[PDB]
Amino acid sequence: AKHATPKLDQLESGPWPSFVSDIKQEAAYRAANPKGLDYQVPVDCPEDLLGVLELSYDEGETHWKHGGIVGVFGYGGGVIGRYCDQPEKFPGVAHFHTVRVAQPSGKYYSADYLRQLCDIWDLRGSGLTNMHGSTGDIVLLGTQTPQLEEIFFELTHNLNTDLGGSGSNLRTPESCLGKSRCEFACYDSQAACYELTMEYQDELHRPAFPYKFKFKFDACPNGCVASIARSDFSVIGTWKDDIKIDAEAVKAYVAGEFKPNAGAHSGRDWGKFDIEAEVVNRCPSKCMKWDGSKLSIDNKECVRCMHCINTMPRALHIGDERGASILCGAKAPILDGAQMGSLLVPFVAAEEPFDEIKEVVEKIWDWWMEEGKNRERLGETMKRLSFQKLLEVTEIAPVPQHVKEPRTNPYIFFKEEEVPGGWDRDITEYRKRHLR
Amino acid sequence: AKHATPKLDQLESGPWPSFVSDIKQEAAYRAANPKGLDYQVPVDCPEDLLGVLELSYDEGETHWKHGGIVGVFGYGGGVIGRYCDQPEKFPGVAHFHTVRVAQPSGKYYSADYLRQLCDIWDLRGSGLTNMHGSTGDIVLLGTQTPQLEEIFFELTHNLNTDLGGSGSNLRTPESCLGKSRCEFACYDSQAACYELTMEYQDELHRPAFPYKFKFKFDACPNGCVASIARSDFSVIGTWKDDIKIDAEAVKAYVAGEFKPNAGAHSGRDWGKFDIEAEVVNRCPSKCMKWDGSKLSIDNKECVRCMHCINTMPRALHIGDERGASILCGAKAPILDGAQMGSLLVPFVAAEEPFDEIKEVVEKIWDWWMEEGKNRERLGETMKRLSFQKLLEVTEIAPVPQHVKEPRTNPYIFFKEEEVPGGWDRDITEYRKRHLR
Amino acid sequence: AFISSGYNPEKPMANRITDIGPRKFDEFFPPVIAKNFGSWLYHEILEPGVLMHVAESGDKVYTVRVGAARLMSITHIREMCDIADKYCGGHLRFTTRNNVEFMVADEASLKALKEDLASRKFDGGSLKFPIGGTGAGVSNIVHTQGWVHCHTPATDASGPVKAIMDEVFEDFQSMRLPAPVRISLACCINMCGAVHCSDIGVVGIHRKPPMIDHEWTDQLCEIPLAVASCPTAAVRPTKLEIGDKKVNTIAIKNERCMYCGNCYTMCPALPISDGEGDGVVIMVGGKVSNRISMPKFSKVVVAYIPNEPPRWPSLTKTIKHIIEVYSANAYKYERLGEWAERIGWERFFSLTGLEFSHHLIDDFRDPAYYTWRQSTQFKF
Amino acid sequence: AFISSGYNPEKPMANRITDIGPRKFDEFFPPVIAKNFGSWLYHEILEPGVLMHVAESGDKVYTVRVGAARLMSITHIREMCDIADKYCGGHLRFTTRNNVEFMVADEASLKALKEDLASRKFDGGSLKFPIGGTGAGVSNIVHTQGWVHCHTPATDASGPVKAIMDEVFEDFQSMRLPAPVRISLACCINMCGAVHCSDIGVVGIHRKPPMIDHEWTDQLCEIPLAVASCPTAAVRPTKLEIGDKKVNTIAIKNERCMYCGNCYTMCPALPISDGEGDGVVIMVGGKVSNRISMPKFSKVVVAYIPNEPPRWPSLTKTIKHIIEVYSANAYKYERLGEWAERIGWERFFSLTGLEFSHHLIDDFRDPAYYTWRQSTQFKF
Amino acid sequence: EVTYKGKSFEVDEDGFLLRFDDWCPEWVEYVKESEGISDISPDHQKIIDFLQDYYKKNGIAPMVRILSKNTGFKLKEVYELFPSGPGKGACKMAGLPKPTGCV
Amino acid sequence: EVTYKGKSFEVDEDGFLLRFDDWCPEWVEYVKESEGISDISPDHQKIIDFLQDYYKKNGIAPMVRILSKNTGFKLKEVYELFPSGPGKGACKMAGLPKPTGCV
Ligand code: SRM
Ligand code: SRM
Ligand SMILES: C[C@@]1(CC(=O)O)/C2=C/C3N/C(=C\C4=N[C@@H](C[C@H]5N=C(/C=C(\N2)[C@H]1CCC(=O)O)[C@@H](CC(=O)O)[C@@H]5CCC(=O)O)C(CCC(=O)O)=C4CC(=O)O)[C@@](C)(CC(=O)O)[C@@H]3CCC(=O)O
Ligand code: SF4
Ligand code: SF4
Ligand SMILES: O=S([O-])[O-]
Repeated sequence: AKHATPKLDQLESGPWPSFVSDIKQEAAYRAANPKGLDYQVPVDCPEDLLGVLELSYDEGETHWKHGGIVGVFGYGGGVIGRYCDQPEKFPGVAHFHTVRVAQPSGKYYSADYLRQLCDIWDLRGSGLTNMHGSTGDIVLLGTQTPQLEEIFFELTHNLNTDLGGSGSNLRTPESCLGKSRCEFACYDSQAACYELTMEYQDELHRPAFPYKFKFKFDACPNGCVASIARSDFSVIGTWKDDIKIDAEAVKAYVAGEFKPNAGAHSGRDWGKFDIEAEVVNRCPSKCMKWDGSKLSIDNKECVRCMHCINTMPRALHIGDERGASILCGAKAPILDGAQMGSLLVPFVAAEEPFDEIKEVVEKIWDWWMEEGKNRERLGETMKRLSFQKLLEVTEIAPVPQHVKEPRTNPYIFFKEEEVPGGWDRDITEYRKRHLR
Repeated sequence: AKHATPKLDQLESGPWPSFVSDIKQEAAYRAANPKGLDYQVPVDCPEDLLGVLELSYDEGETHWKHGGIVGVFGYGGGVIGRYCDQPEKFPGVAHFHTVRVAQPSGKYYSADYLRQLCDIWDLRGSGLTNMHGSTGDIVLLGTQTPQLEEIFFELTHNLNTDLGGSGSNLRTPESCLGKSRCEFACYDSQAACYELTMEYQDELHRPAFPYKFKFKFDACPNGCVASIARSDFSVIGTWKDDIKIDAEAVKAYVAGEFKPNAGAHSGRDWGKFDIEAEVVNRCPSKCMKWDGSKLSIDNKECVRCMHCINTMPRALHIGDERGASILCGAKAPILDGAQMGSLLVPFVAAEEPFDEIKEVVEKIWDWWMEEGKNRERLGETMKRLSFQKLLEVTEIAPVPQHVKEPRTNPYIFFKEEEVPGGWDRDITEYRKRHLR
Repeated sequence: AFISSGYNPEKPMANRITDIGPRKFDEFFPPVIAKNFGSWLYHEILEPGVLMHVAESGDKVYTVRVGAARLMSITHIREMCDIADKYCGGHLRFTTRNNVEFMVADEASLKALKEDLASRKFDGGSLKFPIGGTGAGVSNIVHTQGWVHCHTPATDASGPVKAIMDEVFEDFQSMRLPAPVRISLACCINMCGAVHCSDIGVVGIHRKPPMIDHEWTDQLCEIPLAVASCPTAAVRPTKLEIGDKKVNTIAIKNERCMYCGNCYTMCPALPISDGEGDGVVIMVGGKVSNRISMPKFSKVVVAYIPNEPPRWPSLTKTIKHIIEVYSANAYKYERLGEWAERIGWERFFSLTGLEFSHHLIDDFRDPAYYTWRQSTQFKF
Repeated sequence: AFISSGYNPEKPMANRITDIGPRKFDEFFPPVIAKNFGSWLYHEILEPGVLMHVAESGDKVYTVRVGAARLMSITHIREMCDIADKYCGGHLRFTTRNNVEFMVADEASLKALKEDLASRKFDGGSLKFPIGGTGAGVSNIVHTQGWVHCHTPATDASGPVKAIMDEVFEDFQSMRLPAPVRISLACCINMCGAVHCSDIGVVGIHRKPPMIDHEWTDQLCEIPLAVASCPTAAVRPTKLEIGDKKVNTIAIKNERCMYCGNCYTMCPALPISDGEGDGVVIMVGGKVSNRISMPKFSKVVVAYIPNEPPRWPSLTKTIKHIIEVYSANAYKYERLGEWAERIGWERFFSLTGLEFSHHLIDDFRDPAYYTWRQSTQFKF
Repeated sequence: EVTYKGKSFEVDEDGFLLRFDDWCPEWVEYVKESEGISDISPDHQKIIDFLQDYYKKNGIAPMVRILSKNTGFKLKEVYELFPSGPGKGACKMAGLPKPTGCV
Repeated sequence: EVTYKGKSFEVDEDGFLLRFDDWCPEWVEYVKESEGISDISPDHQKIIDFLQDYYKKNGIAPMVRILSKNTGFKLKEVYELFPSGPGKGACKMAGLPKPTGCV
């Protein structure tokens, strides 16, 4: 159907690319149908979406009914069903399911691959997408339940592409671009991501967990996929040895030949590069030295924050002894408060086929799958059962880096087998030396 | 009785004044009784104490029975009863009650006053004391219940001195030495302490609270009575205007004529005074400047930490617009974790008769006395009912300094009045635009 | 007119392909990328939206980053595919903030690519492929579904994001800030995305407890799940009489409810959305990088801004002002969170002029205490 | 040999004086103090234990600070009264750390006062009035009752304090540290005193759950109070049969008990002390001043050190070593807590050589999470 | 909403019963084909029975690990019986409330 | 332990009954003098009765504010009746367990 959209129309002005203008063009393309396609879902689907959106803007309230349970045989998740709460008013979106499609790690595509995908969605979908979902999935926005099995068939048989994850399972993993186009990459984050994605296909497609679980891979501490904030199991690249220093290169920075932070601050006049004020004095560890001609680093006190490297990428490089840290338990607020990943393993080998990493994941799942409460994120299980329990099930000995600071409270639990005499004591014996 | 004390005897050696040697001397003095006193409690009382202590050292366990409820008519607290768990083995300490005696704020005494006190304790006590208890009270260590009323009579009639507090009441308040002997004092902490002590005599002697409550007065942020850590109601002195800078005096520090921190670090060679490195660069606010000849301070950014003043007490002084901050809720771990005082009132007038301060105390008590749970410290009531509730009952508007940082979680409560339409909504109205 | 794809509904499990995952990550790499994989030496930001990476071989790759609405048509995807075929050998990339990157191996291709991209516009006048999102500026906004697809939002996503980007646009195309400023938005406290760890986060909030559909409580929901879904234990099972009929339902202690909406996520009979009640909060000071300081969570600084579709003027005005004062005050490389913490949150409030209300003081459990001020160190 | 004080037990409320409080604070001021009250300009630390204050009038007061065991006889008090009468016009003072201060108004009196004090000794050989406790050193130890008077301790106070002061004595008489080091001690987790906010804190701990005197539980205790006294909710009411007799008693979930001993404080039927189980923990890094950094809580760094009366060698050795490495590493004015935080707790552990055990990781409620490490920023 | 062999069933867009009480053995026969099932074996019935027992007793659907443990059917086996899974398949056919949350 | 008018009472060093059940009206008469009371008025009995009722019903002694509210006797009044206070005085005479904690 065609509706008036006076509010949405105002979002067609301004510089930023307009989703409204784009939705309108897709609506116009379908109406024209220059390919004579036999549209499997209402041709006016995108127009009806705009109709519902305008209504929501008018009333300031969503018009999608609560939840929805649709899917594809053999899988437990991958499709987010959704139904309009006024299906007669907007029949084009009475069924508006979203299909999550597995994407390549780092999202490098070919025009041909994308065209085939679009061809599939053109005929059986609304023509609208999300590139990409916050978890990394390709999102096909809006279709009807009868098309679900048809799309899956075409995806697997023609596109040779699977569905992504949803529900209480292993969601679609994602990584930073890593070694593909960055000098800071400590390990192949894309390969780790793809490898683990393939390794745990069963856990991803068939929910067997107490709740959702995510993997994210960052090739350095800069955190370009934000694994420390948005994955239950975060793998962040690092090095164990010294930062590489190119003496001539640093002089070139000092001389003003090389731009600070690769020119990231070219929009303003920050004055001339001051290595002492901009890097030496900004080092959190205060482990750097500049004697007027040479810059040195007390590596044993370096926390590998990346600042010096980010500032002088031509002069300073990551070490040669590379690997990664494993941090656990990041999650959004619900229920007990927001969490970021807490350091579990300071340094782990991070080379294909990444068995050391897999081993940790599996030891964690073995525990959490059985002990985690219903709808309890790993981070919350850690809070409830303790960081000590996580260390025990992963067979990792306690280390000072597991903590930002030791405990303040004296409510210390001891293992019975460690206290002389155990916990079984006789009061009548005690009562012999300490009368009531 | 006379016992063997081979373990305690080893604590008579070494430089530090020995409590054992002192207890022995008091034992010897009583045995000699050069004054022909008619000892109201066992002459060997102190020897028996040493006997019990040696036993405890042998077994590594206390030999005092649980609790004890003794006192003086008209009062609900002030005396800490205690009974030995082996009264027949150590009859001298079968009854070993402690009497808490109100001390002068800042603990300035006269030899005559102390003499009279000792005379009282000599005849009716063990001859042992604690100068002073952690709360500030004079402690008379060890006597028998029949002596309690006798001591009180002598204390009130002869010494003109009252008992201190104990139980779920207002404990003995204490202050730093303040104006008596310190150039940092922003207000008369001793007078505030004495004034409030007298104001609330009833609350101190007759427990009417859900739990204990303490007042402590520090005349500046250095916290010489540790009010921020050891009082539920902490009053810390401060100034509102600029720090006073004596230009010639600072030159004298720079010249090396005046000693840094009044010579607090004379035991080691720290080199020559470096005003830039030692004070300018140590300022937490980084609000100071040293141009090679003159030191300046951006007072609006000064957090009044006292560092510059502590370092150059001859050159830098507190402001002229003096008062104090009120912080609430400090307490030891039990039950919910240790707390320090949280800022409630940034600046309050602090001059006799201190009515502004009293007003806050009373608004707090009105609330906590009724809403506080049994055995719940104010700090815990704050955690349970919220800092917002404390602000409301004290009639203090929310201010950014009430917080070290705003909340991270979005679990925000709104007052129904603040929200259009209130909270009473009809589902059938909603159901009109959003079908099931 | 149904068109089968070869799928046999009669034999659903026949010819069923499963567990194939996505296409291998390196499958669509541009030749220069594949050849120089893991051998990069350094990079340069030639200008806003343009990067250059130099490999050990001496090979170079030029990247042109372009803004995008995230929610997009296959028509738009096809246009990008055309552009990719024309200048990039058919290759392209999407970033972790949903911007698009086009890469070339020479300067002449780079010049033609950029001029083309910069010229394209939608009929309505908006730029189709604005170049930028690099270095110390404001890149794309990580966002969610809003009223386009979700049942639990308290605001929209696409609308507000467009409204915000229009307002801070100049910062998408320039690098004039002390450090990059990340803006994220989520339609509800589920905070899908990155709002809780961004320099500036916008989150949809409710201000009224949920309504209770008593007739359907015990029918549509698993009551114990709803009870266990409340962070404040405001939800409890109860019995209510209705037309000579007693039913098992739910009771909510309004005074203990902070409208998180989690009980509705679990139970369809607990609708919570409200046009006038719903709004947005603004959180600032988060960061995910370990650069200089450790990562930080964003903090609530504005308790409530009403929804004002379709442009959300109050929201946008406020965001722009925050960026302005941060930019005028922070040190180079200093993230918004680091700046606010260094100067003290009380100075952040006075400089920004933002009102400090009772809402901003944490009152959630034991951790709340640690957000209060246990010191006399504070600025007037 | 009863001797009445005039108190009439038959008429208890007759002649009863109450609510008089202490003697007014300024009553016993030395003349120089009273005259110059609130008019001080500056002060100097002439040497360890000696101070000088200069008033606006030009008047001067000299202070001699002397160590004291806190637990003292009236004989010792009388001796100090003699000394006060001889040099100070009968005036003296006690500090907030239980040291004693003698004040004079001239240099000659000061010289005679010090020489006298420094010469006095107990028969056993210990110094009666050691001078010191000023500036950047180790002053008196704030402590508790221990086995001298309390029923809930897990260690002694007077003994360990004497043993510690003997070990760090040189630091009581000199000012060689980067900043003053405060040592406090408490016999149980009630932490009476200042252990939780000191540079170095020693606290007595238990390692076994309490025993239950079932015959007396319901007789001597208010069971609901005991239930409400457990921070971990390990305590619960129960019924137990005993010799054909069922009784109302208490049950403790051993696996949920962390031996805080609070239930014993409330219920005499829950004794907890144990000779071999009991020991001490060491906490470091606290501070109450607002100087430079905000006040800090001390943190547990040693989970358990056994009681070794009468000298507690392990305890003292460990304390001395901690002071040694702090002194050799911290910057001037840098408190122990500031130092440990600046270098990272992992570097504090490696430099001190202290073992890091599972006990040290906070596991108490929601706040525990915030003590863990949410960053890749760490030293190997 | 939906009719079968003279029986009327009130259902939602997803094909789930609005009321557990409205469930009958005939509902199973009507739904099966839509859930990739032709014949209801004893293993199917065992799973259905368990869900119903657990729900009647607990007011909640059992967790997957609980279904597997009590039923003896590993997850793989469960999917062989119910192609769409324990939620969309077994819960729907058993008449339990539709699974909620972020599915 | 202690005898009065021919009967015996088991008590502690503080003079508190070891067992609430061992209490009788005679215990009140025996203890009063030691607690600065010569005659047990109706106001005394009211306070004693309340403590006993509260204890039998709750298993705990009431908080001071609760004693005052239910009794109508302000703290000052309570101390006039029981010189040593509601704890050492009224609780002892009422037969409740000895007050514990840091008293
Ligand atoms: C449920 C729903 N979400 Fe979603 N969600 C997407 C991604 C996120 C992320 C970021 C990330 O994965 O990188 C977070 C924060 C990190 C975290 O995992 O906690 C996130 C949060 C949640 C929560 C809170 C979880 C918790 O507190 O522990 C829930 C509630 C719950 O689990 O019950 C929740 N989410 N989410 C992203 C996925 C797209 C993809 O596959 O790549 C979104 C589609 C947002 C986007 O537009 O990018 C997304 C949205 C949703 C809701 C579905 C939206 C739709 O209509 O399709 C959903 C499923 C709400 C619901 O159905 O109840
Ligand atoms: C009970 C007992 N305390 Fe005591 N206590 C003294 C002083 C302190 C202070 C420091 C101060 O007042 O400056 C604290 C910490 C700050 C605070 O108030 O929390 C302290 C703690 C406690 C607690 C924990 C309270 C909580 O966690 O909220 C209790 C347990 C409870 O309340 O049930 C407790 N204390 N205390 C000091 C007073 C002397 C004076 O009047 O000046 C001590 C005598 C220590 C000293 O030697 O200086 C002292 C000791 C005690 C125990 C009595 C000791 C005795 O035998 O006389 C007592 C009463 C334990 C008990 O009877 O159950
Ligand atoms: C394309 C990206 C990767 C991908 O797609 O796989 C990408 C590329 C590059 N990153 C690089 C530098 C570093 N990155 C950030 C970190 C942030 N970067 C991510 C995003 C991305 N980075 C994607 C692009 C997103 C977009 O469209 O704009 C974030 C994830 C997020 O926001 O949600 C994330 C965390 C943000 C946070 O801390 O809160 C960081 C620390 C910043 C600081 O603290 O000061 C610097 C250090 C610095 O700037 O000097 C370069 C220089 C690495 C290289 O080639 O040598 C690349 C070029 C950078 C550029 O263009 O200016
Ligand atoms: S996380 Fe590090 S390695 Fe990965 S793209 Fe970002 S800067 Fe490069
Ligand atoms: S708190 Fe301040 S004013 Fe009081 S004695 Fe200490 S340093 Fe002086
Ligand atoms: O005496 S303690 O309770 O402060």
